[PDB]
Amino acid sequence: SVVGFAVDLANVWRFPYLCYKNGGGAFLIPYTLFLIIAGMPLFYMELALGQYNREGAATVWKICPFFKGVGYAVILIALYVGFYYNVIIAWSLYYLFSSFTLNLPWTDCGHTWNSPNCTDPSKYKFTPAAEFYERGVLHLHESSGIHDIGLPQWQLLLCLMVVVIVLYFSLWKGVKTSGKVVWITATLPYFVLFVLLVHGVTLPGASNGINAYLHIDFYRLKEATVWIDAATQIFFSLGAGFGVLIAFASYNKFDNNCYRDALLTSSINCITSFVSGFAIFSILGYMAHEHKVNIEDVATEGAGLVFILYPEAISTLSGSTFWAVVFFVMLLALGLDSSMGGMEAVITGLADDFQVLKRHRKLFTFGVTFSTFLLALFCITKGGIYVLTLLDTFAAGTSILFAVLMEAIGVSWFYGVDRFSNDIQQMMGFRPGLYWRLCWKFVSPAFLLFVVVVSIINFKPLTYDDYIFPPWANWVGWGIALSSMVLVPIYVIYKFLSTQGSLWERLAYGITPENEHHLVAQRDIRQFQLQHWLAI
Ligand SMILES: *[C@@H]1O[C@H](CO)[C@@H](O)[C@H](O)[C@H]1NC(C)=O
Ligand SMILES: [NH3+]C[C@H](O)c1ccc(O)c(O)c1
Ligand SMILES: [NH3+]C[C@H](O)c1ccc(O)c(O)c1
Ligand SMILES: [Cl-]
Ligand code: NA
Ligand code: NA
Repeated sequence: SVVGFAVDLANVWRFPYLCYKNGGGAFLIPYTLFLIIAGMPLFYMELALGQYNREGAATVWKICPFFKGVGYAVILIALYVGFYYNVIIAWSLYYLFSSFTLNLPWTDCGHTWNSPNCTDPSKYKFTPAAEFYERGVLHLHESSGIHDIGLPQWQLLLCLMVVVIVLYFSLWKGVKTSGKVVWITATLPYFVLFVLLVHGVTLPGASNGINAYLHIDFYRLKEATVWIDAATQIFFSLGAGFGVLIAFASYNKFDNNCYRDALLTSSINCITSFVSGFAIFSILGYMAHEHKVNIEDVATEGAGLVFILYPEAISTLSGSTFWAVVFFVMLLALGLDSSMGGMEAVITGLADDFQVLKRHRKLFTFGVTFSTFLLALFCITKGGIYVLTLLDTFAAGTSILFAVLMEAIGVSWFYGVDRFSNDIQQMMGFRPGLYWRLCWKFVSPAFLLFVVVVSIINFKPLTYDDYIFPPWANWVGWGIALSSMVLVPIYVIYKFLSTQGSLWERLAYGITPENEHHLVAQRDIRQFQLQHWLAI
């Protein structure tokens, strides 16, 4: 039961700047509400589906052939996310390489990458840590926008090559490869978080940050942005909507208890996210005190917030080299575990559909890894931060919400929630209670539909700190988002057009499970009765 205790890289990297962007404490209410309402029930649903059917994301829809486009959509979303997930790991490797010294590079203002405006004690970017991150690592000062991105840096190129080589050699021989990664992933982050929290509570000015964190702006609610952000982050962090959970549960024992796993994972997620936010806001308060600025303008709101905040707190400890090495090793391990999970999801989902790919695992693994490396080459250019921001905004947003809603609607309305409950009782010995059935059938779909409609209606053009993207970038992002959403109606049209018979016959074939198709000739379909749809 050590997989349940494993910490996610999302809770440590993405949650801080999403909480800081939305004012602090106002972000916690929609997050908890969505976790209770739609997060845990659908985690449970995906685990149970994968465990019962022993299939991947694509071939699990043999229970309802019309809904097979959702698996392709989630596989495409996983590929899109993996296209930029590994740049964070490359950054962590670069920082770990830079940490092997007694004079950390982010503490002084006397190096070759420092502008004459760098100050050693809108947005504030003249601090040594921010200057290091933006000029000695990204080299962003040589880029003018998404229209001018330049050539990739060779140091980040070497880091990316190392990352992809490790990823390939950790997957080329199959699943269950003696996953010692989860042992580090379940122990070290707790120690690091405890040490950082205990130290940061005592820093001068941290009280203001804690007060800001524990304050709720009720005007920040009633607007769409915080709800959309919380809903997207819940499913991003829990792993739902990527095909990871179904693929991993397809290897579980038949009588494994998915209820306990769902409960434990949800609790760990909540606790880790809250602690991470507390530590981040303590550091923010200290930084605002020391630089003599407001807390709303002291740091950036992008994907590189932790890479500035955490070295700043590390520099305040005694024995900074040891703590820096430990922290960046932990970050690297978290990233590697997440990337392994995503790659395995893609590979298993695609290999279950085509049986020829099962005899050529090494070649298929090489193809997937090389394609990911070639596509990730775009995000290590001089202006790669803009490409990364675009991908992080448009890869798993409305698309992932729509895919999750389609999965829930399919399972709970066309296959049958009572059939699902009977399937669970067959392998676990007990039947799910009324709360789970109600959440599966009515509560979660309604909230997901509302959030999808609101996200479409209230779209805001993309920005990065003080930089405003051109409109064609927004068009490109919306095209990326739609490329995964269009796959479901396309497959429905193809399945209807590729079946021979009459309208009634094709309609009956599209909704009947593949192993019950002998009932079409007998003309007895449960979906053609009122009791099937009235059943709750
Ligand atoms: C520093 O600030 C001045 C404005 O006072 C600006 O003209 C100059 O370009 C800045 N230098 C850099 C590279 O940060
Ligand atoms: N722009 C930062 C965000 O709006 C924010 C962060 C901390 C605060 O105390 C705040 O009022 C707002
Ligand atoms: N385990 C989910 C995580 O967010 C993740 C990481 C890398 C991926 O390629 C992916 O599809 C999912
Ligand atoms: Cl989170
Ligand atoms: Na992890
Ligand atoms: Na989690």
